[PDB]
Amino acid sequence: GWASTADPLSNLVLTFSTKEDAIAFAEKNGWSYDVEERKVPKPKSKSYGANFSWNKRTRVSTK
Amino acid sequence: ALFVHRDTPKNNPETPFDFTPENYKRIEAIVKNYPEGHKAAAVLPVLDLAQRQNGWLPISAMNKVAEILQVPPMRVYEVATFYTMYNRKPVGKYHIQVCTTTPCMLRNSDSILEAIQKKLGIKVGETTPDKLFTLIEVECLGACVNAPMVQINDNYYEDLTPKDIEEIIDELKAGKIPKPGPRSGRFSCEPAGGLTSLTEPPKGPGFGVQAGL
Amino acid sequence: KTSFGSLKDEDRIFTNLYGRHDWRLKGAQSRGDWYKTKEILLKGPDWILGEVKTSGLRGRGGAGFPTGLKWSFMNKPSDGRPKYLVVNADEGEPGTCKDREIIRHDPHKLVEGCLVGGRAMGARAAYIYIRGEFYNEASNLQVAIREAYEAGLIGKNACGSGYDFDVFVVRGAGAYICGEETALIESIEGKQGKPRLKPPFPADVGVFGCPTTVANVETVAVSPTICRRGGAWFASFGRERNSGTKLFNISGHVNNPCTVEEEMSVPLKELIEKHAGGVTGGWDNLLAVIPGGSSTPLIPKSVCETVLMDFDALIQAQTGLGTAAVIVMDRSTDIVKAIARLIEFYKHESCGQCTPCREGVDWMNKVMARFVRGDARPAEIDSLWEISKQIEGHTICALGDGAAWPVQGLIRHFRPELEERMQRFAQQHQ
Ligand SMILES: NC(=O)C1=CN([C@@H]2O[C@H](COP(=O)(O)OP(=O)(O)OC[C@H]3O[C@@H](n4cnc5c(N)ncnc54)[C@H](O)[C@@H]3O)[C@@H](O)[C@H]2O)C=CC1
Ligand SMILES: Cc1cc2nc3c(=O)[nH]c(=O)nc-3n(C[C@H](O)[C@H](O)[C@H](O)COP(=O)(O)O)c2cc1C
Ligand code: SF4
Ligand code: FES
Repeated sequence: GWASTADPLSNLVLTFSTKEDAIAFAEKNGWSYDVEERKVPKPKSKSYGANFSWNKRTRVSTK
Repeated sequence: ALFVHRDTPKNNPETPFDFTPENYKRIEAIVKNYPEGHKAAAVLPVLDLAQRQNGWLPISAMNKVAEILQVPPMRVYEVATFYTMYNRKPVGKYHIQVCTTTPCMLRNSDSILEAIQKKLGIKVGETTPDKLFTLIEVECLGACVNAPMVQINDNYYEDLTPKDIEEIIDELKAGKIPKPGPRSGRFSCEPAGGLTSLTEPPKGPGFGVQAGL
Repeated sequence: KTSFGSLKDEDRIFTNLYGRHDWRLKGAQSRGDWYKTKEILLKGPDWILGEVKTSGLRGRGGAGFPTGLKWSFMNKPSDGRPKYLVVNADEGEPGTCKDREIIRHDPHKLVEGCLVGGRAMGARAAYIYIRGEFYNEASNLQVAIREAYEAGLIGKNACGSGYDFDVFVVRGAGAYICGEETALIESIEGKQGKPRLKPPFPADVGVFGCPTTVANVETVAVSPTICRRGGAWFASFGRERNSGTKLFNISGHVNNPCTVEEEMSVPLKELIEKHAGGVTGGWDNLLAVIPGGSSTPLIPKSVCETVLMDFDALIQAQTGLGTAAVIVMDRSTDIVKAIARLIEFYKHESCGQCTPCREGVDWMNKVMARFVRGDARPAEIDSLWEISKQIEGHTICALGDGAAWPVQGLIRHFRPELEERMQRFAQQHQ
């Protein structure tokens, strides 16, 4: 019961610096491609004093 | 010395416990003592009050304090486990605490301890068969200039000798409450060999007040 | 002035320190308390802070911050939130019991200091955090506060001023780390006594989120005498930037351990030989002196002879003044055992929030136990020093520095004794 496979391209992972060269390489070899945009996290607003508020719900219960 | 509770027959959440109405009035005064919206600040004193109703804290005063103050019970657990004042095990009627920090260890608190084991026959953290005394070892209690010193319940006994603390033990065994003060020739904190200062009379009001006050 | 010490009895602020007079209102007012306090409340917070700044009074908690700047940090308009003044009376530091005598014998001076400090920064009310084990002192303070409330001194229209004031007492639960101002603020709010990070400073965000100023007992009780006697009178004592009078607790292997008021720049040897009776076995029987309790490193006899007990000279002597608690060890003391007991006290009293103290204090306890048993190598010792350098300066609060300092002082001043002990153990047992 080893993992017997038939796909020769099952372990092909390529690394590109940005999106445009990856798209150019995908269309250069005729491979139909699906492209997903990168998801940059939103820069949060972290405040240490918010745990010690006076009239807000952000008062922590334990520390 | 454990920080996890196991469901014992003596100490269970189903153990009957309730505040007395005078304790409820004191609890309401403590609640009114604090600003509105911050009743959790009354977690520390009110739970202390519960100890003064029992002498030890089972896990029913924790849930009760959570119930009146509308706080989660785990905050009450954190408060009762972080501090060493709360007796989470059933201690005796008299709670002897001997200080053994460096200003007290320098003035031979070990003789006082060895007197306690040689008189009562229990180890540190061990209880008497009649559950009258419990001996534990504590840190500094702020009586360093009166070293050596012990405390019992809320009373301080300072400048003690092994014979003196043995006599204190016999007087407690008779039921009488001793005098919570230093037992040497000094009264509170003055030098034993006379007064170094403060022998002149106080000068009263208006001594050298600045002009234009 | 050149030679200091020998404070006059009429210039001692804390009269009835030994409990030789009445501690109630009648005994308090017959010694000079509560005199012209209405004029103090009327003259303005700016005038009160100017009189504090002229006195040169520094923080008596143990850090020596200037009290004028810290009290002037609150001179800002209100932002819809109240302001609070909290008086620290935890007294968990070994060697120091001066504030216990202040509370037990002169509570009305503390109450007047609370009122003057609360008016000085526009504080709505005052809280006093007392130790849980100080039940009788707390009861005496409650009696004094009740007698002040009943006489119209504080409460609605406090002292006939129109500025109301409330004084509260909150009892602790037996923790040394609760003496730190941010851990004290957290412990008032019902949370565990774990310190916060600065910023936000307590002057901006403190207890209940309101602006909060935390001050020591004696630096509060001195303030009415500062405001009545004058700035120049309080600034005359001691050297420059070290002005005032201090309560010194002398204890250890001394004939008469005591608490005595003195001028700031008194020499250590003169203070011991005058107000305490000297070290047992003579002055040459002295081995080591801890100048201000557990938060400062010890000093040997070669430097203790000509040292001055203020902030700057003791800082120059690679130690700290701290709480002004002179612990004395003579030549018949295993000082390795004393430092081991001190480190074990720090191990039993540590809040455990931030990891360098939480791990390194127990590491130091194990190393000190091995040193006491002598089961150690010389090359370990310098490593221990490096461990201290990984605690000092990487902690949330200053308990880590107060744990690293006595071990550093012990190593620096008594390394040959440690090497002799480990060499003797290696020679004997192997
Ligand atoms: N009195 C006692 O029983 C004990 C005293 N200590 C002493 O306590 C000291 C450590 O405590 P800390 O007060 O944290 O020392 P220190 O580093 O913080 O600061 C002194 C005071 O100045 C204030 N401060 C400084 N810069 C400020 C700024 N920019 N804005 C607002 N406030 C500012 C702090 O809030 C604090 O109240 C040590 O010197 C130690 O020896 C230690 C143990 C026990
Ligand atoms: C671990 C630790 C414990 C402290 N314990 C006390 C204490 O028991 N009493 C006290 O007045 N200050 C204590 N302090 C100092 C306080 O942080 C602060 O300096 C004091 O409340 C007021 O300082 P001040 O004299 O400048 O007003 C402690 C500091 C630390 C780091
Ligand atoms: S240094 Fe120790 S006592 Fe201070 S905050 Fe960190 S863990 Fe707590
Ligand atoms: S060292 Fe024992 S009371 Fe302080």
